[PDB]
Amino acid sequence: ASATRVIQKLRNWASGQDLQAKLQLRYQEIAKRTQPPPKLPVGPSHKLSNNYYCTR
Amino acid sequence: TSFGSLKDEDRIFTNLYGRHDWRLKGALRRGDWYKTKEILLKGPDWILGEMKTSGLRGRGGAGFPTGLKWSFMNKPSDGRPKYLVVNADEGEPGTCKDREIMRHDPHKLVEGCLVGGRAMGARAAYIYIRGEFYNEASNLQVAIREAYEAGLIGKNACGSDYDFDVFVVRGAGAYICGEETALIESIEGKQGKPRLKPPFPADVGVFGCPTTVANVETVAVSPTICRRGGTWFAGFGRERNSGTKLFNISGHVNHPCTVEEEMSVPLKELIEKHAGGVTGGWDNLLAVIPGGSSTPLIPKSVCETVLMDFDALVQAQTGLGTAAVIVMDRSTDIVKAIARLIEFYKHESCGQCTPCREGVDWMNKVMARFVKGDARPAEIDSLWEISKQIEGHTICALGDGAAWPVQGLIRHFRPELEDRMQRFAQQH
Ligand SMILES: Cc1cc2nc3c(=O)[nH]c(=O)nc-3n(C[C@H](O)[C@H](O)[C@H](O)COP(=O)(O)O)c2cc1C
Ligand code: SF4
Repeated sequence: ASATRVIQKLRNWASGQDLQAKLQLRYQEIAKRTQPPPKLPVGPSHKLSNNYYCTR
Repeated sequence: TSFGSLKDEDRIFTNLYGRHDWRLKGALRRGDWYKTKEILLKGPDWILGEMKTSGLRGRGGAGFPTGLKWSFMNKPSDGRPKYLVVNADEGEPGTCKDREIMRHDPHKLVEGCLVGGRAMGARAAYIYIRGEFYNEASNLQVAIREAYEAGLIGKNACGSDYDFDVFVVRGAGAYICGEETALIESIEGKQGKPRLKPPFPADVGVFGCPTTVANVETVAVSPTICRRGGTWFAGFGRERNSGTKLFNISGHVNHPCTVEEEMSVPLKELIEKHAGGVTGGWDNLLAVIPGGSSTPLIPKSVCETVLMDFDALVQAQTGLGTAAVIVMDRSTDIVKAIARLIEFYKHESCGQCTPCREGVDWMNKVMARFVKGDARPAEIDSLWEISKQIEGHTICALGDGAAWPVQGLIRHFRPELEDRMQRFAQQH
């Protein structure tokens, strides 16, 4: 992206498509690292009653 | 009929309040030891048939027909002697009846032990009581001294050639010992721990010798039955619930009491007729415990209009036991009450059964949490499932005794617990 307008135009005329919109490299188009500590769910088997194994 | 409304001429356990003398003299006056000799002549089969005609049932715990319980043992002997045992123990909260029967009517108890031993071709009767009842064991031993010195007991029973013996025993302060088998084991000296049914004491048991067990009230009434006719007795009760009964009313009441009464009587009539009335006003009443800790509560909706008997309590989902009617009102933590009732068991469970030993404490801790609501609801259903796990998967009825109260508390008074929990959460 740091490149020049004329070179953008040239590469785009060559290819045929646009590139500044669908680059391959990654300029802050990602999800930040250092994500927050998460909390998780459990299954429908972590109850206290009517969970007798003989059923399942 | 509207049962109850009894006559103090038919009421049996006279001297209940000790207003008369409890010696051999006052006893003969009251009508003790009357033609016991003629009875010993008549022999066992007649006595058993009399009891069966009477249709009597048992007081201690569930109602097991005494006629059949004793026919189990009616049998020849093979060198193995045969013994009788009397469960004078009384620890079931709300029961103060056998103690009175003993300190105020011991001669009749001895008479009943003698009649039962004669019915079963016995040799002797071991009367096992607790340790705290030193005064009662003393009075009873004194009465036995008098009986021996007179001649109503021993080698020559009363004029016949029947050799019978009486022996007394004290425990050491336990409750489980009031169970048909660990009683025997404590007698023998082994720890107060039960056995497995089968085999049954009626064929194998104490000292490897056949024996029978009996409650003091049953043994004390059987002679009056035998000498009065049996049919007359049965006439004082419904088809199956035949007989009079002892009741112990305690708790939230103007005047707690011990009483004699008729079976299949309305609980409301019982409480409001004797006892001077329930405290604070009937409407303040919340629930009951008609059988001590061995039974679950019941709230107003059935405390009123109900009868009192093994059947019509079973129908009400409960039992009777010792007739230890506790009563409460709208001024107590039912949860704290029942939690202490369960800590009782957590302290007085012998321990050899895994579910007892490791579920009673589970229950105690979960109920101590319920006390303050520091929990969440579904623990309710968890506890209910634990109770249903324990019920039948044990040896002695104490498993059911520890489960039933919780089952009733949670079938009746769930919203109280739910509100306690939400309120505690509110308080953080
Ligand atoms: C755990 C337990 C404790 C008992 N405690 C007493 C007691 O303290 N006093 C009593 O009279 N019966 C007590 N019983 C009743 C007994 O079951 C009874 O003495 C005997 O087992 C049955 O005798 P019965 O059929 O003549 O009533 C207790 C029963 C159980 C299961
Ligand atoms: S159920 Fe409990 S009190 Fe009864 S014999 Fe088993 S461990 Fe002992």
